[PDB]
Amino acid sequence: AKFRISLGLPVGAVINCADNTGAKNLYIISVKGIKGRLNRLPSAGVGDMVMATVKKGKPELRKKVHPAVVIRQRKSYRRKDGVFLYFEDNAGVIVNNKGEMKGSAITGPVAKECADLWPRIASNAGSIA
Amino acid sequence: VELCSFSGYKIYPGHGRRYARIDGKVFQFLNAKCESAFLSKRNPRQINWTVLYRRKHKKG
Amino acid sequence: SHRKFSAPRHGSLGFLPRKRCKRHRGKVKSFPKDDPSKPVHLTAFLGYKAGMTHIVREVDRPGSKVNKKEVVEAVTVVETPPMIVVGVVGYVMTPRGLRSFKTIFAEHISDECKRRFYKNWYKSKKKAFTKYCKRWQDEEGKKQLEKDFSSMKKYCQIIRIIAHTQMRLLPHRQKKSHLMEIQLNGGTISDKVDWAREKLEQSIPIANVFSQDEMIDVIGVTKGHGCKGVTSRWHTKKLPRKTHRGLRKVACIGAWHPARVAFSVARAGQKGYHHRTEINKKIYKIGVGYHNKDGKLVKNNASTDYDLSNKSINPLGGFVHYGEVTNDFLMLKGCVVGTKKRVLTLRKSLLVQTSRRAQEKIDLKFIDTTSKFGHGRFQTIEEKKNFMGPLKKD
RNA sequence: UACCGAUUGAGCGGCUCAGUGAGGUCCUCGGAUCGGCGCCGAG
RNA sequence: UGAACUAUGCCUGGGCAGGGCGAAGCCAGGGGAAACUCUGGUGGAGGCCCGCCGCGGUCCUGACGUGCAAAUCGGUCGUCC
RNA sequence: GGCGUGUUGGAACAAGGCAGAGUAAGGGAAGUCGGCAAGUCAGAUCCGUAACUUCGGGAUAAGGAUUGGCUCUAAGGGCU
RNA sequence: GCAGCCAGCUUAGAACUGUCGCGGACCAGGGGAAUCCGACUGUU
RNA sequence: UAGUGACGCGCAUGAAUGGAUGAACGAGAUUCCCACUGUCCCUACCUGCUAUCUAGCGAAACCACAGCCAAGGGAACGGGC
RNA sequence: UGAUCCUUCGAUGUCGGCUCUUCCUAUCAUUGUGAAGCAGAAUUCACCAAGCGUUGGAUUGUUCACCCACUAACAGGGAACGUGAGCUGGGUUUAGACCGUCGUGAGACAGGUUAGUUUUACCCUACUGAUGUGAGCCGUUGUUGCAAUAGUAAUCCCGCUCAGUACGAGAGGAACCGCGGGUUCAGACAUUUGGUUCGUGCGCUUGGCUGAGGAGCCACUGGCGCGAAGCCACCAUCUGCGGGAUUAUGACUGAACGCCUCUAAGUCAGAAUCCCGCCUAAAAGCAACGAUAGCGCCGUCGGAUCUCCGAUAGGCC
RNA sequence: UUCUGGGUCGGGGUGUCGUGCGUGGCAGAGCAGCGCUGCGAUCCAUUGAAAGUCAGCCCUCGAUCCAAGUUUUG
Ligand SMILES: [Mg+2]
Ligand SMILES: [Mg+2]
Ligand SMILES: [Mg+2]
Ligand SMILES: [Mg+2]
Ligand SMILES: [Mg+2]
Ligand SMILES: [Mg+2]
Ligand SMILES: [Mg+2]
Ligand SMILES: [Mg+2]
Ligand SMILES: [Mg+2]
Ligand SMILES: [Mg+2]
Ligand SMILES: [Mg+2]
Ligand SMILES: [Mg+2]
Ligand SMILES: [Mg+2]
Ligand SMILES: [Mg+2]
Ligand SMILES: [Mg+2]
Ligand SMILES: [Mg+2]
Ligand SMILES: [Mg+2]
Ligand SMILES: [Mg+2]
Ligand SMILES: [Mg+2]
Ligand SMILES: [Mg+2]
Ligand SMILES: [Mg+2]
Ligand SMILES: [Mg+2]
Ligand SMILES: [Mg+2]
Ligand SMILES: [Mg+2]
Ligand SMILES: [Mg+2]
Ligand SMILES: [Mg+2]
Ligand SMILES: [Mg+2]
Ligand SMILES: [Mg+2]
Ligand SMILES: [Mg+2]
Ligand SMILES: [Mg+2]
Ligand SMILES: [Mg+2]
Ligand SMILES: [Mg+2]
Ligand SMILES: [Mg+2]
Ligand SMILES: [Mg+2]
Ligand SMILES: [Mg+2]
Ligand SMILES: [Mg+2]
Ligand SMILES: [Mg+2]
Ligand SMILES: [Mg+2]
Ligand SMILES: [Mg+2]
Ligand SMILES: [Mg+2]
Ligand SMILES: [Mg+2]
Ligand SMILES: [Mg+2]
Ligand SMILES: [Mg+2]
Ligand SMILES: [Mg+2]
Ligand SMILES: [Mg+2]
Ligand SMILES: [Mg+2]
Ligand SMILES: [Mg+2]
Ligand SMILES: [Mg+2]
Ligand SMILES: [Mg+2]
Ligand SMILES: [Mg+2]
Ligand SMILES: [Mg+2]
Ligand SMILES: [Mg+2]
Ligand SMILES: [Mg+2]
Ligand SMILES: [Mg+2]
Ligand SMILES: [Mg+2]
Ligand SMILES: [Mg+2]
Ligand SMILES: [Mg+2]
Ligand SMILES: [Mg+2]
Ligand SMILES: [Mg+2]
Repeated sequence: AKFRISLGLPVGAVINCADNTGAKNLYIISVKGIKGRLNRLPSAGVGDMVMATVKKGKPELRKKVHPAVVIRQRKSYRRKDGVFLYFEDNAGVIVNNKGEMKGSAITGPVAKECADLWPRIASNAGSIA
Repeated sequence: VELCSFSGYKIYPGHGRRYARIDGKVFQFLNAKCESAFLSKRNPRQINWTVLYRRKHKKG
Repeated sequence: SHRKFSAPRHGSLGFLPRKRCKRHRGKVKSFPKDDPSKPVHLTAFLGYKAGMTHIVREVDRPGSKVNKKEVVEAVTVVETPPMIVVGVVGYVMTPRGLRSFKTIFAEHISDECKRRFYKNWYKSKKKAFTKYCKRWQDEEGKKQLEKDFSSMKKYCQIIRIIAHTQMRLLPHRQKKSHLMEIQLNGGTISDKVDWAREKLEQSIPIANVFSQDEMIDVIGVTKGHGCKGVTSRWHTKKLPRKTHRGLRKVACIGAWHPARVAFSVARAGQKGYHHRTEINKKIYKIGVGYHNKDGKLVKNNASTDYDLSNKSINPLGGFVHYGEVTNDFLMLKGCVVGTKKRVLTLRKSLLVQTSRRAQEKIDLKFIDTTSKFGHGRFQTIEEKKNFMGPLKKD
């Protein structure tokens, strides 16, 4: 399915929250699907589901663990058509363990590598690019 | 085949580096020189070697 | 005393020792198994790494997320001028391996091929094969020559041909041709000696050995980097900053017992310039060299069915540190070992190519010819002058 | 039932410092174009 | 037998950029029924602040560690009326 | 004013060191006993400065804006 | 009551101007909220 | 298992063997936050001086003899048997 | 963990971590299986089996714990309780100092706390790479090769499909083939993207210097922006593989033992194992072939002379 | 080691940077003298100019030189 992209969001990366859930930041604590290496930090790209905690936002969200999905990143990744695309910010949306988002709208664009894996996120994306 | 958003040059499907912003505007750049000047908020119509400069000053 | 956390070993022990190859040219250590049902054909070829570029093609991969869509894949240009078969050697099977039975060379051997026989060619009376070439004219020599061919058809099981490259048709400073034995895996020993006897002192193009969208093996010597530390040679983790007496080292090179350093412990030494054999390199395009069709130079070997341009495989300013490819080239997917202008040993696959990726028919849609000597932004000089207009040099 | 209380409090809400800033107006320009017919006009 | 190092004391000498905060004292102007207060300026006190020389010697547990040196070097750093 | 680079020259520019407090995409202490290390800040001008306090301070608190070049304007003196 | 002449060096304001860059090198405090101990400066 | 605020039959706190508090100060010990960064993910590249090679010059530590291993036994972990 | 005190007190550097290699299996996962109180799914027991993998963090100096997540699984260990001329000194374990308890006291604590020099390799091996090497000979020299032996490498996962199917009353819920990707690792590589730039390449710029312009220099690379070539990054890209004998196990024929029986004789299938191939190295191992500077041949049984070095004492039946 | 070949320059290509010096301007906040003239950062044109570009880029298109001689081997 998804081809390998350049990962640029290791653990401990505070990315912006790009939905109307009330959260502003997403402190990535781990990434789904990462087996592991002796010292390698679990990194994530766009379209990867991560476990994140909110650092700034509503009190009912900033002390728990939330499954998030990265939709934008500043690390330029290469697509199969030889295009290196990067965004001006690292963004993510809070979702469930099955892909359903908690919010209803998404500010800013959403990477195509994220909209194709998560159709529930692509429906709330104002611009898929 | 795209055109550079800063220099106006023609970008081929293997070169370049496109850059999408939060406001939904996607910009293609030929190389890092056009990209670095774009992020520096440089005016292409004042950069002497760009297409927008040669069109503004009617050099062609 | 077991290591605290598990971690795989750094590097492979199957590429030991990490020494300089005693042989600059790539060596075929295993030719494809003989199939007598096929016609007599070559199983290897010598090429020269010109440089890399990227192409554009529509992938036909049912089930993939990129099917029916264009991609940009990196390719390597391997200039392969036709090789001249100047000899033939027969091997007899022995309970201690193959053995060179007898070798027969052609009558006329090119000067560039004779340079291989010498270390100081400029001050040597070029007398190599001067008493040997008289066998093809003397009556006693031709009779003994007929017996040597009939002896190879009778006492040999593996027939190889000695062919050299045409260094005269290459941008290299080197004039020494590269000799090589190319095993014939076609049919009967009598058919392979007859085929080799006919092809003596004749050229063999790259299009007659390899075919389109065929996965071949590339043998050659990698690029040398001199003596490199254990952090670059084996990619061991760099020690912390406050480490006294060096942080680019391996901390523990072995336990107390055994009271010796093991061969599997990563040490510092020569990195690069090793013999390697990479397989499954698909040929994306078998180019055609420069030729005069009707008195005009034909250099359209980079035009595709969708470009219809008049550009050659050479980028603007030629390949960096190599030159220009005026001969037949071979476009291989991805990268291959060696520096620029490095002699590459191409070889057919030992395996069966039946996978979806192996038998995939490639149809290039665009070949990039922008200058690799910087950030080239023009495919041809014609569009560089059309886009920029007249300069002050005009 | 109120008060004190670490939490370096906080869901909660108003005017504002400094940034960034859509959108419109205006201005300086731009001149795709069609009516004359190779210059005045609209744009 | 030693205070030519060092510890303390005594006698007679020598020495310590440029800035900062800015106290008493003083001047003038406002507010008040008066008690008196407020503002500006002046003034230049201090085991006061930054900091150069000097005197010290925090960290890097840096360099060095058969050294330049039987204790040194570099940056950093303490103090500097 | 002094001097030949501090008890030697020449040729190379591998590893590994020491130093340049070299630089480094994306992340930003996940490193480590520990932000060790050096990175940030920095001058000046104009604004704005809390908790607490022995009322002295804290304080350059914190947080902002400005800074070039050129051509002018205005004000700040002395003397007969 | 000033006219003439002479003398600097600062300060403020404005236009214009270059790639918004300008203490451009050099020089040159990271900050905040708390705990413990010793008041401080000094000394070892 | 840290820090802070509480709780106190406190193994074994306590009032000039001073208790409690505390602004300012600290190259003191500790915790957190922002900013910041190659500390790390994950290393790479460049420079100087070295190492290296060369001309000249030219030490020292150390040394029973020496110097490939496995097992065995042995003063219970050989290099020699 | 003790017990012992055999080795070491003219010293074997002392906890942990970091780093790195290999090994053991008492197998967590993965491969092939047997068993169930195995319907499916999940799980448990057991067998061949150490090939391969076994993580990122919070707290503590910690081994050990505990928790957060991730994961096929996050199995347990050894190698002087691996590993300090490898590191780091946080801890313990000098001298400074504080507290508590104890002591009349000097002081003690197996209690807590803070600050506290981690020296040397150029020697021999081992290993890593780099020259060279059979001192005897018609050998010298070159090309193309063969090859003993040694190394050895790939790994695991997910999605689609099968299929909402088998199975089940339902709830739930697989698998083989096939397809598309990814994890870890290995070997490369620079077209592209990104990093580096003392090509000191070009622009700009601070202070100063040559009277100024122009052109430049200086400040141990003045600074800044961009930056070629090189080198380089799972931070870009490419590639990673086939057989044989068999293990566990399930069977065939078939006695012993009129039946039965996978075993006794004889057979079959059979794996992340093993061996090999592929791949890397190339030997006091070797082949073919080229060219061989007055130097060398058959002379036919060369004749006649001086020197060394083996044996052997009819046989290649 | 002269049928030639190998260097050094030059040219071209390529790429890098970014529009050189000079000159002109009825561009220039202005200001100072007598519309003229002087001073004046910047601006425009010449001018995608100038500069440098293999030393490990590419191609010769020309120019001008160069050809020796260390040791040893049956
Ligand atoms: Mg670690
Ligand atoms: Mg050639
Ligand atoms: Mg150290
Ligand atoms: Mg290039
Ligand atoms: Mg004294
Ligand atoms: Mg200070
Ligand atoms: Mg000082
Ligand atoms: Mg001093
Ligand atoms: Mg010091
Ligand atoms: Mg200190
Ligand atoms: Mg420290
Ligand atoms: Mg030290
Ligand atoms: Mg040393
Ligand atoms: Mg000198
Ligand atoms: Mg001296
Ligand atoms: Mg180095
Ligand atoms: Mg360094
Ligand atoms: Mg630095
Ligand atoms: Mg970085
Ligand atoms: Mg930590
Ligand atoms: Mg850690
Ligand atoms: Mg520090
Ligand atoms: Mg404060
Ligand atoms: Mg308290
Ligand atoms: Mg004190
Ligand atoms: Mg006190
Ligand atoms: Mg003090
Ligand atoms: Mg913490
Ligand atoms: Mg407490
Ligand atoms: Mg008491
Ligand atoms: Mg009392
Ligand atoms: Mg007491
Ligand atoms: Mg202190
Ligand atoms: Mg011994
Ligand atoms: Mg006894
Ligand atoms: Mg010792
Ligand atoms: Mg001893
Ligand atoms: Mg020892
Ligand atoms: Mg077992
Ligand atoms: Mg059981
Ligand atoms: Mg033990
Ligand atoms: Mg130990
Ligand atoms: Mg050791
Ligand atoms: Mg040590
Ligand atoms: Mg230790
Ligand atoms: Mg300590
Ligand atoms: Mg002590
Ligand atoms: Mg301590
Ligand atoms: Mg200390
Ligand atoms: Mg680049
Ligand atoms: Mg200047
Ligand atoms: Mg000048
Ligand atoms: Mg100086
Ligand atoms: Mg400097
Ligand atoms: Mg740069
Ligand atoms: Mg089999
Ligand atoms: Mg059986
Ligand atoms: Mg069988
Ligand atoms: Mg050259």
